Amino acid sequence: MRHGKAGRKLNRNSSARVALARAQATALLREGRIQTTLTKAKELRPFVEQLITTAKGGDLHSRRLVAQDIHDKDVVRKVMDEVAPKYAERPGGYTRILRVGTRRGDGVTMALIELV
Amino acid sequence: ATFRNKKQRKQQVKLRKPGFAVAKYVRMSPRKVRLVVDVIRGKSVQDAEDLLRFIPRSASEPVAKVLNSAKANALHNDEMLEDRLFVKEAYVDAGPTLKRLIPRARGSANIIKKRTSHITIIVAEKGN
Amino acid sequence: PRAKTGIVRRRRHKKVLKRAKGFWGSRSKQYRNAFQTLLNAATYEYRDRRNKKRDFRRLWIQRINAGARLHGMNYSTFINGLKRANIDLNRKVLADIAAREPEAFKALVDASRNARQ
Amino acid sequence: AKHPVPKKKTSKSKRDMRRSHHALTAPNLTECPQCHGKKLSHHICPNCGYYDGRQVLA
RNA sequence: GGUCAAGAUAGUAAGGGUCCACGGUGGAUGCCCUGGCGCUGGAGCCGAUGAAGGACGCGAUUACCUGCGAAAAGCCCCGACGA
RNA sequence: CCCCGGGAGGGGAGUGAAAGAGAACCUGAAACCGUGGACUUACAAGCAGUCAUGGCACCUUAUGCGUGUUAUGGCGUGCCUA
RNA sequence: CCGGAAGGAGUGGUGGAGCCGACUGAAGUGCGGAUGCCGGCAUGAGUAACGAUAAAAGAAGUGAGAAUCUUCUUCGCCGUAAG
RNA sequence: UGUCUCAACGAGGGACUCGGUGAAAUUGAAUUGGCUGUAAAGAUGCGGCCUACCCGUAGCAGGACGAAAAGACCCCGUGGAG
Ligand SMILES: [Mg+2]
Ligand SMILES: [Mg+2]
Ligand SMILES: [Mg+2]
Ligand SMILES: [Mg+2]
Ligand SMILES: [Mg+2]
Ligand SMILES: [Mg+2]
Ligand SMILES: [Mg+2]
Ligand SMILES: [Mg+2]
Ligand SMILES: [Mg+2]
Ligand SMILES: [Mg+2]
Ligand SMILES: [Mg+2]
Ligand SMILES: [Mg+2]
Ligand SMILES: [Mg+2]
Ligand SMILES: [Mg+2]
Ligand SMILES: [Mg+2]
Ligand SMILES: [Mg+2]
Ligand SMILES: [Mg+2]
Ligand SMILES: [Mg+2]
Ligand SMILES: [Mg+2]
Ligand SMILES: [Mg+2]
Ligand SMILES: [Mg+2]
Ligand SMILES: [Mg+2]
Ligand SMILES: [Mg+2]
Ligand SMILES: [Mg+2]
Ligand SMILES: [Mg+2]
Ligand SMILES: [Mg+2]
Ligand SMILES: [Mg+2]
Ligand SMILES: [Mg+2]
Ligand SMILES: [Mg+2]
Ligand SMILES: [Mg+2]
Ligand SMILES: [Mg+2]
Ligand SMILES: [Mg+2]
Ligand SMILES: [Mg+2]
Ligand SMILES: [Mg+2]
Ligand SMILES: [Mg+2]
Ligand SMILES: [Mg+2]
Ligand SMILES: [Mg+2]
Ligand SMILES: [Mg+2]
Ligand SMILES: [Mg+2]
Ligand SMILES: [Mg+2]
Ligand SMILES: [Mg+2]
Ligand SMILES: [Mg+2]
Ligand SMILES: [Mg+2]
Ligand SMILES: [Mg+2]
Ligand SMILES: [Mg+2]
Ligand SMILES: [Mg+2]
Ligand SMILES: [Mg+2]
Ligand SMILES: [Mg+2]
Ligand SMILES: [Mg+2]
Ligand SMILES: [Mg+2]
Ligand SMILES: [Mg+2]
Ligand SMILES: [Mg+2]
Ligand SMILES: [Mg+2]
Repeated sequence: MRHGKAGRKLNRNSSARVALARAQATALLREGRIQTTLTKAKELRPFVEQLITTAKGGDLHSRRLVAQDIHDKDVVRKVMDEVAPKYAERPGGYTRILRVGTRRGDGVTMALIELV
Repeated sequence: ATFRNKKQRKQQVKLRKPGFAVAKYVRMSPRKVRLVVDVIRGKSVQDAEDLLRFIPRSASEPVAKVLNSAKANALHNDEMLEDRLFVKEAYVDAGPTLKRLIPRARGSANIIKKRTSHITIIVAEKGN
Repeated sequence: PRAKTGIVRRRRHKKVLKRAKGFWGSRSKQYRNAFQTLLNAATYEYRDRRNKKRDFRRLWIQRINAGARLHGMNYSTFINGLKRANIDLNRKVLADIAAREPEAFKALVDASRNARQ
Repeated sequence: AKHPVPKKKTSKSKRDMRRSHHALTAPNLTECPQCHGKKLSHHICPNCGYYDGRQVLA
């Protein structure tokens, strides 16, 4: 049974679940938009949304919080001093997804997730 | 156009295949290819090319390619009206079979059957 | 000289397969099961050729005493009284058809009722 | 051998009997409003890349 | 014609069945001989002058077969044949 | 030579008596897989046939004549060995 | 369609080069069985499996076509080893 | 001390759904119900009576005297071997 849910196991253990959502947040932040499986995108959406909301605070604490997950110093810098400040007057919804059909090899359906 | 005996009817009536094209020896099993082909069937040839663009089977590919030679042959060799074609008939039949023996537990072997397919499809000026 | 089976087996086999016609499943397309079905079919054939005559006897009887009871008689009674009347010797087939021509069967009933009072 | 095993070979009829349920569903394809090609719904028109505006290359 | 009532019956095929038609698979059957089998008869030993059977090579180009053997798909003499 | 295809494969054109021989190259049976069509099947108990009758369909050893299919009734315990 | 049976003929379709009928003679001469033999094709079924639970992600490139090939940056795994 | 009263919650790998590749043992043919009775004496398949619209998917193992090895026990053979 499962009448309350944090998201997905994907098909991975606690350690990986994390390492993935971290890496994919890092790439969407470095890259503005990326396409991946529709699932992994839906799973990415709130992690990265909350991450930008953390960095939106400006003080050293929020930067060190972001450093906890985005372990590449330049992406954290960009999110801190570039992207979050831009999202200043935006109350969430930093992120959007749109779906782009189906893949050849596994016949899986990819989609794009991009900064708003 | 009556004739008198076989050999002359053979030497002056060469007997053609309008709208027809075959993809012999495609390396897929006829069962799956038949699923795709069954969705194509009595259908406008546009929708044929559409449905095939958006249907997720590995067999949509060759079935699409053959769907084109029909069109091509209807419009080049046979002088038909492309704005009027449809899939009057389409079917898959069995080719030869690549039998590959494969190993198994505790010494025995086993024969895997890579089936092949003859995908034929045949277009026509759907009047009424 | 060698004398392999050649043409012969296929021809007997096709003879059975053509006897098969609308036999369900393998019964009509695999030889052995067609042959075996035709064994039991032999049984049924000969015996039914007998039986059909019991069958039509039964049906004429049904109709004849149906008509006999239309007038207040019955097969036992009507058949006997007709038998008592200078032996009519109409077949049971024929008495039925006169149960398709009621005005006559009626008079046969009155006649059987006579030779019986 | 193989604990459970099947008893009689299944009929040509009953085998196609079960299969009355494997027919594929054709996509509900629709006409893209800008590229004048066909596209899956709630996805991005592959032909022109458009999705009200235009997101993907080519 | 209209409503209500009571009664009777039709068509639909997801799929299946028998028959037909047209193909696909497969390679039986018919025809055929490039290969065998037996009987009859013929002929019957090779080798230290190197046998039997092989290895490695020989070609413009050569993997396999044939032929040959550093004089290597071959060299010399005689007879035959005559493009 | 031309067409669709990366190809494979095919459709034309041409050779040929023939391509109803095209190099997966004489014939090309059967099992086995399919497409189309006739007649049919979703209250039904079944060695699958057999007899009987009605319905529908077709007419090249073939209009009383059937042939194919079918509904309902009756009947009906595969083959062989032992 | 024909004969009492094994069976035989007519006609139409294929096929592309050999073959009926009669009389006699000789047989490797007649298949459903043999857990028979060789070969082909079915059912189980689009099922079980895809071979260590050391994860993988995004960008870029090439190409007819990429989850799987190349490149970049990260991640995870062995390290008396999985050098 | 979850062996147990007596099992719960959670994890991962399968099982499930989609796309790719795709076996096996077995298979007289099958249009393959229940009770009771009868039958070579344990009946889907005979008799009577009941019940039951067509077709699947996930699952359980009572039947199909389920599958596998022409019983290793037992007897038999004027069988064999140590
Ligand atoms: Mg998985
Ligand atoms: Mg970029
Ligand atoms: Mg907050
Ligand atoms: Mg000519
Ligand atoms: Mg081994
Ligand atoms: Mg009698
Ligand atoms: Mg009513
Ligand atoms: Mg259908
Ligand atoms: Mg000879
Ligand atoms: Mg030597
Ligand atoms: Mg040399
Ligand atoms: Mg040599
Ligand atoms: Mg020398
Ligand atoms: Mg000379
Ligand atoms: Mg000469
Ligand atoms: Mg070309
Ligand atoms: Mg070509
Ligand atoms: Mg041809
Ligand atoms: Mg030919
Ligand atoms: Mg072949
Ligand atoms: Mg070819
Ligand atoms: Mg070829
Ligand atoms: Mg020839
Ligand atoms: Mg041939
Ligand atoms: Mg149809
Ligand atoms: Mg049909
Ligand atoms: Mg009914
Ligand atoms: Mg009946
Ligand atoms: Mg004949
Ligand atoms: Mg010739
Ligand atoms: Mg013999
Ligand atoms: Mg046999
Ligand atoms: Mg016998
Ligand atoms: Mg075999
Ligand atoms: Mg395993
Ligand atoms: Mg490119
Ligand atoms: Mg990659
Ligand atoms: Mg991998
Ligand atoms: Mg690699
Ligand atoms: Mg680079
Ligand atoms: Mg080492
Ligand atoms: Mg649990
Ligand atoms: Mg679990
Ligand atoms: Mg039933
Ligand atoms: Mg009793
Ligand atoms: Mg009982
Ligand atoms: Mg019965
Ligand atoms: Mg019973
Ligand atoms: Mg009911
Ligand atoms: Mg189980
Ligand atoms: Mg057993
Ligand atoms: Mg024994
Ligand atoms: Mg002894």
